[PDB]
Amino acid sequence: ALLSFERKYRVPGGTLVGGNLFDFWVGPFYVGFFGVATFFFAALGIILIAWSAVLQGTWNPQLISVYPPALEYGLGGAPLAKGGLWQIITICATGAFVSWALREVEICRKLGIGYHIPFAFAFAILAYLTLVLFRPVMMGAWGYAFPYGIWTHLDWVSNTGYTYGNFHYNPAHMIAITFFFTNALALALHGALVLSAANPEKGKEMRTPDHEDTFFRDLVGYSIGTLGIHRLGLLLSLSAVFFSALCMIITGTIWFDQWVDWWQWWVKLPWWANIPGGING
Amino acid sequence: EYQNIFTQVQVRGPADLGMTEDVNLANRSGVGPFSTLLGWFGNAQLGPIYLGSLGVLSLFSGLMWFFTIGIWFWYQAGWNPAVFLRDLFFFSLEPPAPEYGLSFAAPLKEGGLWLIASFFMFVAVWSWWGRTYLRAQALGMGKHTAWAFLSAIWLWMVLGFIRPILMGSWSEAVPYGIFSHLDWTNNFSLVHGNLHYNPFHGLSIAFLYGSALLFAMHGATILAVSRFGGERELEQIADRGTAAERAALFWRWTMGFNATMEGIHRWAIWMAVLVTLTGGIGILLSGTVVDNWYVWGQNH
Amino acid sequence: FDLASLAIYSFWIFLAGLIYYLQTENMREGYPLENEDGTPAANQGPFPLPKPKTFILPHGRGTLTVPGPESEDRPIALARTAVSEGFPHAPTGDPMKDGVGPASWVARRDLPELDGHGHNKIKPMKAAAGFHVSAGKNPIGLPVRGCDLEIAGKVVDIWVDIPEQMARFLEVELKDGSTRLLPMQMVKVQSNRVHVNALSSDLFAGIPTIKSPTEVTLLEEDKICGYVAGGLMYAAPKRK
Ligand code: BCL
Ligand code: BCL
Ligand code: BCL
Ligand SMILES: CC[C@H]1c2cc3[nH]c4c(c3C)C(=O)[C@H](C(=O)OC)c4c3nc(cc4[nH]c(cc(n2)[C@@H]1C)c(C(C)=O)c4C)[C@@H](C)[C@@H]3CCC(=O)OC/C=C(\C)CCC[C@H](C)CCC[C@H](C)CCCC(C)C
Ligand SMILES: COC1=C(OC)C(=O)C(C/C=C(\C)CC/C=C(\C)CC/C=C(\C)CC/C=C(\C)CC/C=C(\C)CC/C=C(\C)CCC=C(C)C)=C(C)C1=O
Ligand SMILES: COC(C)(C)C(=O)C/C=C(\C)CC/C=C(\C)CC/C=C(\C)CCCC/C(C)=C/CC[C@H](C)CC/C=C(\C)CCC=C(C)C
Ligand SMILES: CCCCCCCC/C=C\CCCCCCCC(=O)OC[C@H](O)CO
Ligand SMILES: CCCCCCCCCCCC[N+](C)(C)[O-]
Ligand SMILES: CCCCCCCCCCCC[N+](C)(C)[O-]
Ligand SMILES: CCCCCCCCCCCC[N+](C)(C)[O-]
Ligand SMILES: CCCCCCCCCCCC[N+](C)(C)[O-]
Ligand SMILES: CCCCCCCCCCCC[N+](C)(C)[O-]
Ligand SMILES: CCCCCCCCCCCC[N+](C)(C)[O-]
Ligand SMILES: CCCCCCCCCCCC[N+](C)(C)[O-]
Ligand SMILES: CCCCCCCCCCCC[N+](C)(C)[O-]
Ligand SMILES: [Cl-]
Ligand SMILES: [Fe+3]
Repeated sequence: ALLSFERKYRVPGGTLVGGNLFDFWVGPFYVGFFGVATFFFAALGIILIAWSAVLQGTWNPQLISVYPPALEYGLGGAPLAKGGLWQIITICATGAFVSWALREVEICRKLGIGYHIPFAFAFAILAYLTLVLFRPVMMGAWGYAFPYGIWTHLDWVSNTGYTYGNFHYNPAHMIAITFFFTNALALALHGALVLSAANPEKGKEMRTPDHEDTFFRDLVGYSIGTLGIHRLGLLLSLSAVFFSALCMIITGTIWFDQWVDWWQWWVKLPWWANIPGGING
Repeated sequence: EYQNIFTQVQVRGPADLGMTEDVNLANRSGVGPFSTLLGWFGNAQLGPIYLGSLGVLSLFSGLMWFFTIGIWFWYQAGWNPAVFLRDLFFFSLEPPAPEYGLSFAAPLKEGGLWLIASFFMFVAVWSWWGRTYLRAQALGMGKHTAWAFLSAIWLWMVLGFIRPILMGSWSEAVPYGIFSHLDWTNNFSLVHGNLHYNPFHGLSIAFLYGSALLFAMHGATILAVSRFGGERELEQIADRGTAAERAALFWRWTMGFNATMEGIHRWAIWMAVLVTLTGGIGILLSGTVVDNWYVWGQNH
Repeated sequence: FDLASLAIYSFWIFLAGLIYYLQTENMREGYPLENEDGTPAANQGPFPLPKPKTFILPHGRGTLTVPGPESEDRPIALARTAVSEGFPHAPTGDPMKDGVGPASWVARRDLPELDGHGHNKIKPMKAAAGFHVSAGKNPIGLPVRGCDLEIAGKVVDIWVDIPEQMARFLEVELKDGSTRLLPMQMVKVQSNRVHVNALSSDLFAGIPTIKSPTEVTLLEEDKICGYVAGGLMYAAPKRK
């Protein structure tokens, strides 16, 4: 079925591979070659998860966990039950994520819009590959990657973090958190501002974008603008994910001590390092 | 091709003094200077700003809070400027010890000063909340901003006021310090058996992650259709254009459903306010109802 | 069954109602779903249509009630390519001129968007007292070059969003004396030229014209922008 206004956009063209062989829809979904690829990887990877559950002896989603190979395996292949399934599933997951992005690109072309959406999605992929590929390889073992399990993958975050004391002190970790908090702060304000203009007080006409600008100048003396706030939102969420991959690619590769010790260069500068008093004196 | 992340050609004109409506024009400053720097990314105009009794009260009250923490850090630094900059992030203004309970009789150097600062912060934030309400009201706008702000205030109230009271001790509040408040956050989880197993903490994370997901989707979507004037979302609500249709169709073809130009902003405001809404609940239950989240979690 | 369990159960119930509410709110445009022949689709989904809300538009522009009877209010020059549903509909003529596919435009009101004071939101800079170029390269005077590396005209003015103080269109003078508007988001301002990769020099004259030299309506903006964006797909043969 179509939206009332949708038919005029359902023209042929825009594909990158296969010409018009996969240029069609299944209900609302556009297929395309990479839609077929996406389905192939996703189905294969889900079958392996189901198989890993059998080897594990449970069909409870809260308990299923596919672990990577043991550290002793280094970067080599492992038997299916001993990490091989994690390896193949990781290949399938990567395939699905990448195919999904190239599918979005084909949809951008058919609709004549910009490629901003798949470009932003590539940052989320980069963060995933940082944790399962780039960081394990640089550390020399697939076992450093995280397990595929609802709760076990949270234990991994905790074990990994506490290996370096309080991960809060990771300075890249602070920057990423600042962007995550600021992003949610900005999303709340942006959603609230449009709704407050489009849904004014009772007995009032719809507000204009000038009212939006005036409201924020009245509030904090500056309005970024209707275009700038969407630029800002894009930048805040991507920078957050960027510094996330950054704060992890350096952990265990160029930094091995507790992250609090990274702050000693400031404290122990030979000039004020010995001045008595304060916290460190 | 051009990606519309930065303006190519800035244009400048007479400053925009803004809509009037029922705003008291006596409390609006003059216009500030234009910023070519900000013009590459957004608007270059700074000011004017509205400054009523609440703004003055909030600002003054907020500076007292800032000054109170300050003189304490100078006192911990022994009044030495070098030690001040050296240990700036290590200084901390802690609440009263558990022995004082909920008493305001703690001496200044054992939580008394933390209570004074907390009072100034309390007035600054709530008077600022009334500001976000009256500013929308003076312009005849809805109060969505004030209600979204309440969600952030909710968590802030739980951390330093509501939960400590329910625990019966100001010592359960958070300290004023860069590193000290990070340490507080770490100890809070360890004491309550791992917050990863607090389901309201997990929900909070889902909405935090979901806020970055949604704003990246929405920001990228609007830029992708800015070639059709898609950022003029209010007029796209009143008179749907091709920008809104292409945006909706991209997502429908991608993930099977879509939003409207107005409806996407209800997704956004709720995705964001649920971060601190569930977070405040999770913290409020820690120690009052549940002592160990991991253990509590195994029984469910 | 402690208070924590009761809370997390209550929240999941609350969240399900919120999702139901959010999804219905996002069904105020484009619904009910149609078959490819225009008739209502039998399977409309598990979410019902929302009840109408009313916006009162400023400046005496009327009221909008959504949801309401939908209509394209324009011919669509497409034809089915398959008996079954889910396949492309092929253009029957010139898609750029017929405004289909990436060249689509919506039948918006033939009126200009207004600012908070009731004045035209978008204006040519020559008619915008006080406005000027404050940073970057001034494109006025520069030659405009198409994807075929031929020159189509020269920039003669900039149409600015006055409330937002932003450039939105370049007014380009064609070889024949007339002018056209080019979306600012589809041009590349370079040191010595403006490059438009979406169109070839001989497709600029096909850009829809505006009926007033000092204002542009919402309908005209959609036709202009759709035509330019449509060039990325339908003007590809002449792209060097
Ligand atoms: C005890 C634990 C430690 C700690 C240890 C760690 C460790 C260890 C790590 C982090 C990382 C992060 N931490 Mg920390 N961290 C702690 C405390 C905090 C606090 C806090 C208030 O205390 C905060 C706010 C944060 C914040 C954050 C972020 C900066 C970051 C997670 C986001 C990210 O990378 O996304 C990136 C996004 C993704 C990976 C998602 C990618 C999705 C892919 C592309 C697609 C999926 C498709 C899906 C399968 C399909 C489903 C289809 C169905 C139809 C639905 N940490 C404490 C001190 N933190 C992580 C990080 O930086 O990672 C890079 C990380 O590994
Ligand atoms: C980002 C840094 C850390 C990390 C740290 C944390 C922490 C800390 C928490 C989670 C939580 C979650 N994480 Mg994790 N997580 C990481 C990597 C991942 C990846 C991945 C492929 O990279 C995935 C798919 C997930 C998935 C999930 C969900 C089970 C859950 C809520 C996320 C959410 O809503 O996000 C925002 C996304 C949306 C709002 C969109 C909807 C996405 C849905 C929910 C995805 C469902 C995936 C499904 C369960 C698995 C695939 C099914 C296949 C058919 C097999 N995590 C890395 C290693 N994650 C939280 C939780 O409650 O865990 C139990 C939690 O507390
Ligand atoms: C050792 C660390 C513990 C842990 C302990 C805690 C604790 C303790 C808390 C959190 C909280 C949060 N944690 Mg945790 N957390 C851990 C691991 C993680 C991981 C991870 C990758 O593993 C992630 C992603 C998170 C993520 C999160 C967030 C979802 C949540 C904070 C919400 C928020 O927006 O706060 C930022 C927003 C605020 C603090 C609101 C403040 C609003 C006020 C009104 C603003 C005041 C303004 C003031 C005047 C400043 C003026 C400055 C001006 C610019 C002038 N945690 C581990 C297990 N986490 C909180 C929560 O809700 O938990 C459920 C919380 O209290
Ligand atoms: C980069 C900024 C943020 C962002 C952006 C972003 N994400 C995106 C996009 C963008 C712009 C899309 O365009 C795309 C989309 O379509 O969204 C609706 C997407 C998307 N982001 C998603 C999820 C997601 N994004 C996240 C994060 C972020 N996304 C960042 C914070 C997170 C987390 C944890 O924070 C998650 C969970 C999806 C909903 C969607 C991509 C869907 C996709 O790729 O579909 C193809 C894949 C399948 C259909 C199934 C694959 C199955 C696998 C083969 C097996 C499972 C493997 C997996 C490793 C199991 C492990 C799970 C355990 C951890 C429990
Ligand atoms: C202003 O402009 C905007 C819009 O229009 C006006 C929008 O509409 C949206 C979209 C946003 C929403 C609708 C909000 C809700 C979404 C959220 C919270 C994200 C989270 C979403 C989910 C959890 C759902 C994700 C679902 C999927 C990825 C689909 C599952 C995948 C499937 C079924 C496989 C794909 C199918 C195929 C390839 C076809 C089958 C193939 C075969 C070979 C058989 C945005 C951002 C926007 O700015
Ligand atoms: C030269 O420098 C000078 C001295 C001028 C300075 O000014 C330097 C100053 C600084 C560098 C200040 C630096 C500031 C910080 C490090 C602050 C850091 C703050 C945080 C990390 C956040 C902590 C906030 C959390 C808490 C505990 C909030 C309390 C809020 C409560 C809801 C209020 C509680 C109210 C109480 C107890 C009673 C008051 C009265 C009522 C009726 C409620
Ligand atoms: C002059 C001093 C500089 C400013 C003072 C610092 C306070 C702002 C900090 C964080 C929030 C970020 C602001 C972005 C939120 C804007 C919401 C929005 O939608 O604005 C669009 C536009 O303004 C409507 O026309
Ligand atoms: C489709 C692109 C795949 C490249 C990225 C895949 C990363 C996962 C690596 C797993 C290692 C598996 N193996 C067999 C090489 O040992
Ligand atoms: C590693 C993930 C791979 C998929 C990323 C998709 C990126 C799309 C960007 C297309 C670039 C088009 N261009 C030049 C007009 O910006
Ligand atoms: C604490 C959560 C607050 C909910 C956030 C969403 C607000 C929706 C209510 C709209 C306000 C209506 N009105 C008439 C006051 O403008
Ligand atoms: C308004 C958008 C709603 C998004 C809902 C996302 C649900 C994520 C589920 C996280 C799992 C939470 N829990 C209780 C198992 O810890
Ligand atoms: C809980 C997240 C998973 C659900 C995501 C949405 C499912 C697909 C959307 C429905 C469109 C397909 N349909 C129903 C018309 O056949
Ligand atoms: C025993 C009940 C404990 C609270 C359970 C949570 C359900 C209510 C959550 C939504 C709060 C209402 N609000 C303000 C968002 O509209
Ligand atoms: C099916 C049970 C659902 C119970 C909870 C329903 C929550 C409704 C959400 C309200 C949405 C915003 N509203 C209507 C207050 O403006
Ligand atoms: C947090 C996940 C969001 C769940 C979204 C579920 C609603 C999807 C609606 C599908 C039906 C829409 N349709 C096909 C009738 O247009
Ligand atoms: Cl005020
Ligand atoms: Fe928006």
